[PDB]
Amino acid sequence: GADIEVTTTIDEDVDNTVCSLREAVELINKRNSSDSTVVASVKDGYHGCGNKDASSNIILQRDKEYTLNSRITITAPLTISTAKNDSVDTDQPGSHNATIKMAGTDQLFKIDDESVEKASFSVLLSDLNLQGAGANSKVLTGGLILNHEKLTIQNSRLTGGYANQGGVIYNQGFASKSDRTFGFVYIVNSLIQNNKAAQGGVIYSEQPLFLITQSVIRDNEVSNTSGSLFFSQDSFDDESTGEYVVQRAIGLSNSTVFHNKGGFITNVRDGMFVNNITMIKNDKGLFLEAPQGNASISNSILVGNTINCQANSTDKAIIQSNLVTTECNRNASVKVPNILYPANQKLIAGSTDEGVCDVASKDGLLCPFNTPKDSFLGFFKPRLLESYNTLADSLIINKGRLYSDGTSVGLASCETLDQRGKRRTGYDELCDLGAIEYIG
Amino acid sequence: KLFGPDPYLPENVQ
Repeated sequence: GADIEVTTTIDEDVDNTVCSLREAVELINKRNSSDSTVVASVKDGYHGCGNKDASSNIILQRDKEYTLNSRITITAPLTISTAKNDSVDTDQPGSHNATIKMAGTDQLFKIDDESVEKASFSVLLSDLNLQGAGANSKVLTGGLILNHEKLTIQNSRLTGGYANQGGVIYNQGFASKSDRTFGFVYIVNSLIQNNKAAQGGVIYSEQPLFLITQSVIRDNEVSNTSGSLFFSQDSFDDESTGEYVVQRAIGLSNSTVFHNKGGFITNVRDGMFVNNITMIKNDKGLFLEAPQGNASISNSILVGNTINCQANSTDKAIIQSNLVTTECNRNASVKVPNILYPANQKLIAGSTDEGVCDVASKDGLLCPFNTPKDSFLGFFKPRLLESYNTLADSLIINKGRLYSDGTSVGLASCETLDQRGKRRTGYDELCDLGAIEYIG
Repeated sequence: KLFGPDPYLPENVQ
């Protein structure tokens, strides 16, 4: 039909009338091949997979678990998503997503054109459950995906990513030179859970080439206590890192990060940004190594961790308008200061970090983590502890604001949306610290 | 606006 519709849940490569996920990808690979003998071999489909429109969209059915016995190499631009039409669409979002699970010890995908100079293509993975080999993983690099192209993952679950480097994704590629073959990873509205690596617990990127937004990062580990979940191997060769940070294209935003183990969450280099995240109840938080001063951490909650922040002796990262302890207040601007966390201030309004919220508790900034029925990702809900006359003394609510200044002040500007996609400054002029805008 | 055009990446990344 219009799209390539997979008609089986088993990993097959047999010429017949049933189309598998592997044969669907290989159809798009052979279609984009340079050998006309290969392109002509798929002029009428491949081993059961086909579509009249001849686009590169692979459709998986809802609530189906698709099994892979080994990785699949993607060498052409394509999309893999779950069926859209409900065929009554009032269920919990994220449910009815197709599942791509590993039946052996290998990774799920490798995304690379296998050639030099050939500019990077694009790949979209939407509304999927990517489940790796977990403790059975023999993957060295990229427990779920080994990426060398421009990859965009949305509305997905990323679990089971076990490797030595890059639990979920090993992002390969260098961007500082004239090489456009780099890999970029953009993850939005997703759940990163139960992933482990010796370095790069979630993403191992050779350069700061990732952007995580509106996502939830929980229960992940990097075994090296000096490593990070979102690791950047090398830094940019002064490729105007100040230009990289004003665009806010590399880093973490509108994301809840908690219950992660081992090393830091990420190593902040020049060109990266952190805005409107809630980073609580982790082993280690942010490691700061921005020698040129072209990095911004703003509007975030950076408390409740065993080590909230740690810095290299030559770091000049800008920390503005955050709820931090003393060790993360690098003061930065006087016009955009940070909000220091009061000693002995209760953080969670409950007996656990996840569960029911003591809605009668006069103290406690955040409710315990909870996933609402109308949403796919949970969060720590902010609570109003101050009166209207004393709202200026609140540690979270109405403490951020849009600046649009162009200098260091603009780096502390609010995010337009929050983790749930709600507009922070649509109906007002201020925003609330953390990943969630206070709505009630 | 940064790493090149793309159908799925955000504008500030492009």
